[PDB]
Amino acid sequence: GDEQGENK
Amino acid sequence: AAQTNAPWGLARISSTSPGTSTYYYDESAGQGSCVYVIDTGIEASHPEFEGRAQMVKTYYYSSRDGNGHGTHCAGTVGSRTYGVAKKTQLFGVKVLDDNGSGQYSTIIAGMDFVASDKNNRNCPKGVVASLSLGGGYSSSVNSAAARLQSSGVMVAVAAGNNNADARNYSPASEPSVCTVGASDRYDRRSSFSNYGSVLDIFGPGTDILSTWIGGSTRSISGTSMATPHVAGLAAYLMTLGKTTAASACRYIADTANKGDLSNIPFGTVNLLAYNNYQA
Ligand SMILES: [Ca+2]
Repeated sequence: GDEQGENK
Repeated sequence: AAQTNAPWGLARISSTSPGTSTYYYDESAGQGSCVYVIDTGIEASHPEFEGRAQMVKTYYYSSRDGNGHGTHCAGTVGSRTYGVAKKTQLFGVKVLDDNGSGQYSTIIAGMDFVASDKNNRNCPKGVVASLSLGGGYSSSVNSAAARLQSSGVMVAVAAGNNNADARNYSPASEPSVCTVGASDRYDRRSSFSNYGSVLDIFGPGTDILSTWIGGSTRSISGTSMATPHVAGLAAYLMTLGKTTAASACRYIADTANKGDLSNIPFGTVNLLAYNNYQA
């Protein structure tokens, strides 16, 4: 929904 | 069977102690079971899936995994080299776009799809769904995850990567599904991992090597990587007839390595996924 996409 | 020089995560879930490199498992290896990976898709053509992977549903213009995240998680479920259940059938459902994003209505649709679709598939040993996604709390997202679980699918979901209490995140906060935290190779809770009373079990989630798009591999970190470990273990245990979809999460907690993890906040379970294999 809105958690991970690339961010480390 | 034994896989020597295995990824650390695989060795860990077949051992009572950290630091080993061999993955011990029963050669049945999840054959006859099915796992739906609900994510960015799966690159089905990757040689590591041996033709056991297929895309069944997409909510975008393509069914292609243009991100890598979905292929990575599917790989941990059941790729030849990086997978827990090395003979399971993998089904891809693309609810996330190539940026790793999706809206709640699509994710819910994807879950309802799986509940119905499993009735068209030959999965004599059972059906697992792996959800390496989440966002802020939503009662309707929680409800869809509960429905899928109710329908007779073992649902495993990421706790989330916010170093916070998973009660404020969905589908992680749905009590009825299996909510998965992450650990690292030294048996510490992963620094990013969510925690809290809603967590059911921990899985290897830091520095996990698995399949990637373009027929490649890479190592990444997340509760997204821990989840397919548990989902793959469920498929494995269901094939062996040790548990059912309704009770797999509970069975995994009961037979887990207990008390071995460090940096578990009070009120969070200290339980690590374990296959209990004995040659
Ligand atoms: Ca639960």
